[PDB]
Amino acid sequence: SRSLKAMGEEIWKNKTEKINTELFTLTYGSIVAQLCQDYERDFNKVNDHLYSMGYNIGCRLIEDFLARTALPRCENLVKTSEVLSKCAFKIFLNITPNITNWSHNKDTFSLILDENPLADFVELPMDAMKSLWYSNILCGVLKGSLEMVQLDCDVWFVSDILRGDSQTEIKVKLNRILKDEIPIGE
Amino acid sequence: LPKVSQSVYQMLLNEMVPLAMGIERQISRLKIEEHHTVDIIRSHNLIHELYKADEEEKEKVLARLRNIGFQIGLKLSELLIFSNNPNLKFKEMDLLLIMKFICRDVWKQIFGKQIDNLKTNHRGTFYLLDYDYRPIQSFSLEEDAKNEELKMIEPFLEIPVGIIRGVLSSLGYSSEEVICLASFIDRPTDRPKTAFPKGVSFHVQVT
Amino acid sequence: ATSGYRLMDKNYPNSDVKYKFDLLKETFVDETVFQENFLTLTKEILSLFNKCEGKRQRIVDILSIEIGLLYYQGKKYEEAVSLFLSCYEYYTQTNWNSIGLKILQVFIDSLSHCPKLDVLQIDGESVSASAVLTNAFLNILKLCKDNDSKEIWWKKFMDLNIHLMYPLDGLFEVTLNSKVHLARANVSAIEVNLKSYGFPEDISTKTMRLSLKNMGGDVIVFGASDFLLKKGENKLILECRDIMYGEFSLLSFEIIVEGITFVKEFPENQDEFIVVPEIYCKESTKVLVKQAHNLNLGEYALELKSVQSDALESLQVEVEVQKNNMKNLPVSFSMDEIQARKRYNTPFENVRLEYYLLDQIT
Amino acid sequence: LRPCFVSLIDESDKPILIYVPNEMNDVLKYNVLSNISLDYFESALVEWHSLDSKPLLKSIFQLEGVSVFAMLIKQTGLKIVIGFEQKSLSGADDEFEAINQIFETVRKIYIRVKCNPLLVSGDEKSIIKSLERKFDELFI
Ligand SMILES: *C(=O)CCCCCCCCCCCCCCC
Repeated sequence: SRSLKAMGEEIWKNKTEKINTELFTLTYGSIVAQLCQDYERDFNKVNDHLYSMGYNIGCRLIEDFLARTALPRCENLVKTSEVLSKCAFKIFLNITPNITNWSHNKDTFSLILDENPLADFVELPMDAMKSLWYSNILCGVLKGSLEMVQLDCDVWFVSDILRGDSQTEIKVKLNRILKDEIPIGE
Repeated sequence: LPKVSQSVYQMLLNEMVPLAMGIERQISRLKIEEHHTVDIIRSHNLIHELYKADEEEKEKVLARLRNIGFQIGLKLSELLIFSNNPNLKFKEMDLLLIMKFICRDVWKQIFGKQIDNLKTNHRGTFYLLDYDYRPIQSFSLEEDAKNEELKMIEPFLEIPVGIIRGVLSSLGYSSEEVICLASFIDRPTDRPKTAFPKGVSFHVQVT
Repeated sequence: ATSGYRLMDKNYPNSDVKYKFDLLKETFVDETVFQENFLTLTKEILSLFNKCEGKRQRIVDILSIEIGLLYYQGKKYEEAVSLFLSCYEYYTQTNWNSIGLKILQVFIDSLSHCPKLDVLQIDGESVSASAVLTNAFLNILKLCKDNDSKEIWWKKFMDLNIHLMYPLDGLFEVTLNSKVHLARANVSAIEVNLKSYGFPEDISTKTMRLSLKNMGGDVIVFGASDFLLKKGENKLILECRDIMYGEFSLLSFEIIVEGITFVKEFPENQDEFIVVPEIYCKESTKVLVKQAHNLNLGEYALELKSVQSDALESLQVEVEVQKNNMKNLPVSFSMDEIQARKRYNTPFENVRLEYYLLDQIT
Repeated sequence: LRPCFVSLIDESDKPILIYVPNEMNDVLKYNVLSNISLDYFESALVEWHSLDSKPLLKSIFQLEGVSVFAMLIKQTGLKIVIGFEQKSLSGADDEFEAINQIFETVRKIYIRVKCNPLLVSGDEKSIIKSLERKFDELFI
């Protein structure tokens, strides 16, 4: 019907309610703050628990995304990349991550977050300078949502601007495209 | 100024009671992330667990969630004061101005609708009355299970209690002379009937 | 600008432009009269400000300390020290660190200069000059954060007595590393670490005691005597000779340096209680109490055994019962009277202690 | 315009931070000036803004050849005090607006640091470090 970029811009313009980014930052920061507080700053497992958060929320969010866009099922990483680059992030967080690091045989790629609205202003302590990610909810959402389009994916963080690296990257390697089910009867 | 889709924000805000139980169960389904197996338990199961867990577990989880809401209010209030700049003073001219500021600004910028009329004893406690309470407009169990429905929602009502408690903090009064309690005693008096049947009331007292 | 006579330390931005401030060359013709002219002006300002109720009080204190510093510059320290007694320590709780450093440094120097300075009074009972001087000294130690250049005050005071407490916090901080474990025959040991970031030099302590309080109320002390604290992070073992077993809550930690005692009283009800278990060692004198093995019907008794008895200079072992009904003593070590205690004094290998059941207790 | 010192004080007269953007004993002079300026707020001598609900800058006094201005945050009780050299001021309206802009930037930095969602509850050392590095980034 239309290009993915045009679809994303059109739906974001006049087909969605809106809320201030700063409030979203405060909410997510308070969540991470409480997680940090009551785990005794054991930052190895807060990552996993935020991953569980992301899986849970994105596994519902995929229904809203598909109900809005009504796209067909994705089949290969080439078109999936186009989708979650140029519509899916635009509808929700109003950003357009770039695609780079195309691995061999088009197996994996990486999302470069030019702007992360989850960390608009953040300064981690020295304890978390090389232990915490603070954005595990994003890749958790990605894994949870892509699980529901019938494709299993391994997604994790490579770098983050908060930790001091040059850019924030999320490798979204695919493991196997699981097939549909069938109801036999014996 | 930049914005985010309201749906994802609402879903994140709702997914705190599942946090509030998952975290506590971790202190006191399985899948491999990349090399190590992490355990995840579904969000809808944890709310049912909170309904039927314990009297002392529930109090701990509610206190934790109130602390979360307190952080929301504490961080949010300074930003609203810098942005909108109300005609308040620090400690106390009158509580009516403070509550008017909360109603006119905080609930605008958190939820999509101004909070409705509020009672006033002029001496002690104030009642903040909201009809249909946006973040639970699509919560239900069954056609017949109505008491179970209401008793299953109550932990979700700690987010605004914490928000109000935080907003009162950093504005004079600390969290020792302020007590706030949410309840479902409100009625749908004459408004059009929405999905959820019962309103929300915040009995908030200061001294 | 025209003369250059410095007033304490306050200097202005040195501008090349000069001012011919010559017509009033009557009140500062010499160097001496200038100081008391400034003092007169400042006193007039102080009197006017002090007649403004209590709505303007900070500038009053600033002007008073300015008067004190001028007195210090004039070398008439007897008035200066008395003037500083009012705000002796005031500018240290409110986080005005440079102000406190300046005022308290000049106070200590003034006290150290004059010959006698035997006795002083601040708001009541006449406090000893040395007793307040050491308080001020120990205050500048924690107040002055300059790492290595605080050694000047240390060298000033070592060459320079009342058993005197202080709030240890701000000088030392201690945390519990690991927990209790047997170290020798009958002494339970616990290792701890204390960081000495306050003082610059090593400390020759005299006694170190860590107190653990039971839920009942009684306490046990883990001791360590004559330990030389090094400048930095150091670990040490605290030994307790007389121990009790069960849950225990930390109470306080005490440093006893020669003349002073630094105490750090912990908060209450932390729910971080540590447990003092029994550790069995083959070479450890102990006494075992239990019901007797061989006995007649209706003839109760106890058996006391002394494992690793061997040679012992002396020992006093006492056994006393507790009442249950909270007003019944359901056992007696005598057929006629009602006793609740036995007191052995001499060494033994095995003895038989009598028993007389009172009513029904099992 | 390079300020001489920047002081932040809360409702309880607790100085958060009196950063000086680095001679040695000028910090004492600036701390004395901040202490003198602290009591100047609650005084009938100066009429504060109390008009249209906007923070208002004021020239509070001149001691030791240091033009020092201050702003009061009515809603929070925060107090900002900023000093300047006499020889660096031309007394122009645009300069007044620039000083107001500097005050606004300092307030924004303070809010951003305070609303950081990793401050535990009240750890003052972290606030001092963060504000100090931010002020180093700005005033340079
Ligand atoms: C083919 O249908 C693939 C569809 C693309 C995957 C769906 C991506 C949805 C999640 C995007 C991230 C939203 C923000 C989450 C953080 C709150």
